[PDB]
Amino acid sequence: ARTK
Amino acid sequence: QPFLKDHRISTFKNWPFLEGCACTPERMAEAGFIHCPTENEPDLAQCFFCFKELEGWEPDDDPIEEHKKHSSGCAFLSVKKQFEELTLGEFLKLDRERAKNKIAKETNNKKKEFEETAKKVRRAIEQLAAM
Ligand SMILES: [Zn+2]
Repeated sequence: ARTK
Repeated sequence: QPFLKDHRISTFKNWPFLEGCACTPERMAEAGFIHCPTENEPDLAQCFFCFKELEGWEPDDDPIEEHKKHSSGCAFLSVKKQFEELTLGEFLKLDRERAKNKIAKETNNKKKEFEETAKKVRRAIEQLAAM
């Protein structure tokens, strides 16, 4: 996952 | 309320990664996560405590591993007790940290929106500078  | 794993786990009634993956609604909810699907990022999940928002999950993403990795300074991460085993005092200090965390995310959003606007302003003023 990554930062929005 | 959000401190309850079960309030959290109930937000994933339309979460994609199910049994077979690592970021299952259970491992996610147990890591402080809550499902916040937008029309364009439907797998967006947010920590109920530090409010960091992570999207583009992957079947073998470990909700806890990703959590430490992006928001290392999150207090919820360091809670080692079960919820019911927290002293009322601990719960108060936790809840106060949380309010502080919400004030922080909001400040970030305010500053971020502001810089987005300022850059657009500075740039248009450069044009004049030239003439
Ligand atoms: Zn967090």
